[PDB]
Amino acid sequence: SAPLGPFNATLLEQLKNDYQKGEKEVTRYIELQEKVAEKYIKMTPLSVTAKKKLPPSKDPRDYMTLSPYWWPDSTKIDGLPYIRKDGERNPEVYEYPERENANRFGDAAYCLGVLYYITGKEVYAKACANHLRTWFTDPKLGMNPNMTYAQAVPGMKKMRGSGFIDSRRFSRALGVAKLIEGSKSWTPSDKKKLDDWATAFCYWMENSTQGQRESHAANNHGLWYEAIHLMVLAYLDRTDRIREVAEQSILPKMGAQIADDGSLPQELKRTLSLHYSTFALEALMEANQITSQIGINLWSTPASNGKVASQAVDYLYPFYLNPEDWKFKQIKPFDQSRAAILLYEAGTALGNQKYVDTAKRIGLKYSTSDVETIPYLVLK
Amino acid sequence: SAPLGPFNATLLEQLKNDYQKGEKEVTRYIELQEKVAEKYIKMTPLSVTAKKKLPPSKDPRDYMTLSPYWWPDSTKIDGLPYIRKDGERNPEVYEYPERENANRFGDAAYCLGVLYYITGKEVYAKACANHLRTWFTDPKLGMNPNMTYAQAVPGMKKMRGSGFIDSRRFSRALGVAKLIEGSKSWTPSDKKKLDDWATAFCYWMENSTQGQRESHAANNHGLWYEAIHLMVLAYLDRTDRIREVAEQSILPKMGAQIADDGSLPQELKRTLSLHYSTFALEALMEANQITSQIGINLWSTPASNGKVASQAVDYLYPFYLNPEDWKFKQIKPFDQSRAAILLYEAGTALGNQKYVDTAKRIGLKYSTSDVETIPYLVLK
Ligand SMILES: O=C(O)C1=C[C@H](O)[C@H](O)[C@H](O[C@H]2[C@H](O)[C@H](O)[C@H](O[C@H]3[C@H](O)[C@H](O)[C@H](O)O[C@@H]3C(=O)O)O[C@@H]2C(=O)O)O1
Ligand SMILES: O=C(O)C1=C[C@H](O)[C@H](O)[C@H](O[C@H]2[C@H](O)[C@H](O)[C@H](O[C@H]3[C@H](O)[C@H](O)[C@H](O)O[C@@H]3C(=O)O)O[C@@H]2C(=O)O)O1
Repeated sequence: SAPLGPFNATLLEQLKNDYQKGEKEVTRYIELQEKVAEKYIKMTPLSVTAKKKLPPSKDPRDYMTLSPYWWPDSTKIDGLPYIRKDGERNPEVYEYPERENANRFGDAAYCLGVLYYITGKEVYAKACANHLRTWFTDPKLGMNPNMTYAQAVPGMKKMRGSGFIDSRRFSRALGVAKLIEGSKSWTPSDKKKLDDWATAFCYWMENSTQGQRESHAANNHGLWYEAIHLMVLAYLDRTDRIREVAEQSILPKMGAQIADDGSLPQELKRTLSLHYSTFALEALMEANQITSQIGINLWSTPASNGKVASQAVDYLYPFYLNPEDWKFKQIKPFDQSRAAILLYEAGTALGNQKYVDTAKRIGLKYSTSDVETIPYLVLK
Repeated sequence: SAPLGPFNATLLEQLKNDYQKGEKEVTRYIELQEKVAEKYIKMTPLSVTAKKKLPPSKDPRDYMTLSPYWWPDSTKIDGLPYIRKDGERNPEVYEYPERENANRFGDAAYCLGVLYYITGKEVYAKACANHLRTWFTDPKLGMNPNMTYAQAVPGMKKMRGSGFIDSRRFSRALGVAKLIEGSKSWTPSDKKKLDDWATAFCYWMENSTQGQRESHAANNHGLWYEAIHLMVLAYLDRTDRIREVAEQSILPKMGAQIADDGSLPQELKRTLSLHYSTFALEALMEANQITSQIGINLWSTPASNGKVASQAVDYLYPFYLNPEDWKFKQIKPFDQSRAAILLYEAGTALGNQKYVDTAKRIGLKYSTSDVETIPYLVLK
């Protein structure tokens, strides 16, 4: 049985079982994934300290990014304070190296850790561990366990927790570290350091004002906060807290954010409303991968008002079939393929075979290098 | 009379004459522009050599960018060859510093040169000259006079001239250097070096295979090629060639690109078809700013085939009133404010009061720091 973590454990256990039996289709698929993963064996580990412009703490180990929809105001001599254009990414975001480097690290650690679980090859644990040590626990290169300066905004006077949603890029890699435990390359000292980092990160996100505020956000930020929260708690093996989070935070959030007709009105007021409805359900999808490993199905368990997450999928399904029929603001085209994994996840959790069939009809490319698609041979 | 250059010379002369007469409205506007321009006096001059990853020539003085719509192919192990997603800008473009640095230099040099022309204050010529020297003529920091590696694409086997369109961000700055001739800071030796650079760049764009190809492009690339061409030719005082380019290349190109209803079919097949319809006419607008300084009006002069550029403005005008009425693919919102200067330019050249009225109704923000709007107090 697969360790508790941020992945479809059923699909991952099935892939490993078939790989070890020498099942030909799976063996070839994993051999393709190994050719994809070679670049991560070669990759120099990234660090949040690889920036020149320091955060207000003067600590290069503090994560800092620009909130993506905030732009300099041309009518101000210094451009300050920045103003918001919902749905229009300011290219200035690429001036903060950790926005993309956290994504590159997360991909590399996720791919390598999953390949170690499937194949048992030490080379993948050794390379996974190298990325994990440098990003997380190194006393010089490792990130401080906080998101204080995530999605900062020039000129903004108030503190926000909005940037915490950036954590999902590296909290998935934190969770996969559970998969390399027991390797030779991941020592007891490595585990204790990362256990301590994860405990300090969990403390920060539960007790800092920014973490508290993000825990109560009325939209997909609150849903993603608990997805991240569950990844951290599952890394730390706190299964009682996972039950408590789902019952006391995730379910009440669903019950409030799903309307009677199954729409998500907080996402409907965005300029990318079909993307943000989908993104809210992707948060529930990642939360569910974890809750369902301990017996809780987030797709069909009702809130106290009887609302269920499947209602939100039902509402969106015809627009996954035909995005052009979407009737709310969507100022960039919607990528239909983001529905494939989502409809598969929800479909199998609900026994809804129309959803699974559509997940496969949409599908994913067999040879794609997108690391989140590794477990989904079933869609390829 | 203002020196020949890439600006509305009528508006620039009017601003200078009013400023010298102490007219209050103009004097206040220019004092705002002087506050805006302060950042450029302090800003450290940029150079194309400020890059890490070198181009295939191994020369940091070669300009190099990535063609913006080309992306790694995730179904290939190394992502190669890149594939095209029209209208979707790959954020990898920001890994090539001269993409945005050419923009920043172009803004800095344009603003300072225009302010030296209006105010006569030497401090603007001194700073303008500092930017010009470093970007263009410096024997270590100045760019080589070519665009061989502009908008290169990883894995593409053929040479393209498509990246030449990048030149417009610095060819306007080249044009404005004429405005600081006669200042104390811009010496005869300075002018001589920039004359030689511009002569070599003109040779490259006219005789290189890439320049030849871009000069033959049947869409807005061909229009921008000649607008840049006219800027280089005007800087070099080749008024006889300006006339020849207008009559033998620009007007025939414009006439071949306009369909019977005034639409631009080459731009209509783009995913950003309202933007590229406008971008094609913006090339003609900047070309006309120069030709009309020697008596050639590109908006009203018919081509050989009876087509005239006013017909294309006429087709687009209702969609400038209501961009939501646009019936062709436009996968990002169209910025209506780009119609302001365009309709003013075309309206004034055509004596079309309806166009000028809408230009002022749409308007530009009085306090904006966008350097391209400096001559347009009339719209603010
Ligand atoms: O929705 C997301 O997951 C998301 C991801 C991006 O990285 C940003 O974090 C972005 O955050 C949004 C946030 O979700 C809200 O829509 C918020 O809206 C508020 C505005 O910022 C203004 O303050 C407005 O007056 O009120 C809004 C509100 O509270 O509804 O904006 C942020 C943002 O763009 O920073 O979305
Ligand atoms: O239109 C522009 O000014 C423009 C600016 C961008 O920076 C790019 O240079 C982009 O160039 C376009 C170009 O205008 C054409 O649309 C071209 O189309 C060709 C495609 O690249 C393929 O080769 C296709 O098979 O044929 C197309 C054709 O010839 O119409 O694409 C480039 C580009 O995106 O590289 O536009």
